[PDB]
Amino acid sequence: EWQENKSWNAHFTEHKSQGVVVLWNENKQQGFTNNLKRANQAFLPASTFKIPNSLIALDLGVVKDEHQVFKWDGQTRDIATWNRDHNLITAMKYSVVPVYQEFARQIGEARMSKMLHAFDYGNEDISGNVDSFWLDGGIRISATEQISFLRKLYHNKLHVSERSQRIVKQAMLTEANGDYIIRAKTGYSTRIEPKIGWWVGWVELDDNVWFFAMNMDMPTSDGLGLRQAITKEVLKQEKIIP
Ligand SMILES: CC(=O)NCCc1cccc(-c2cccc(C(=O)O)c2)c1
Repeated sequence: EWQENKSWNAHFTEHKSQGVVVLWNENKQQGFTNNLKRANQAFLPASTFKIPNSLIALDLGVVKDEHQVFKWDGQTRDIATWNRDHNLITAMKYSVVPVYQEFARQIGEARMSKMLHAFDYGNEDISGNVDSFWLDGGIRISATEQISFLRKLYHNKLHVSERSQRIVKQAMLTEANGDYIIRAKTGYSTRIEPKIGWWVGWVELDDNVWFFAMNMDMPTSDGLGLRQAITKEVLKQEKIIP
């Protein structure tokens, strides 16, 4: 069962923005969104792909564990935090594309393709360059499809080891306090129109979990903070977080 709540559009309108928020209540098995159509429109996953990419790299042994150091290749890039060593935790925290490009190269087209199909991940199409297809290739995923994937991850139901899923869920840790835990991943798609920002993950409460997946128009990097800000305003409105 799905319910459309156009009142959430105000949270996008307030910022001269457009986008979709999709919530899934795990206890009630009920979904909520401001825009049923855009909830089912498929976009490039951009850095939200680091979730499946991490899972595959861990399960194949490309990544030993969350402590393995991936040394900076010495090439100065424009994102300062990319010009340093990383492990899986920090590489996910700072969306370090070059680290995950090497993961994908070592995974390879064939194993990457099989795994995304095993994950039922988006359109499961890796057409393009193996080290950038999630940024400018043929792979696409919708907000509702992000949730279906994330629900499997949360329940350790993806076709990789429990350990791989636990590790990636650790790497997804974004925020935690006495009221909730957020495990999520941001995304920023600029290479193919329309330019969008992603934020997908879930909110762990004492006796329920709310999965979420949002994307929004992102003409400039100046609005990237709106991904979390808008999502949280929706969560506050639905009394999911204080
Ligand atoms: C230098 C600097 O901080 N520029 C402003 C911030 C910026 C510029 C260009 C690309 C990204 C980026 C790249 C991959 C993933 C993500 C994400 O938010 O998931 C974001 C961020």
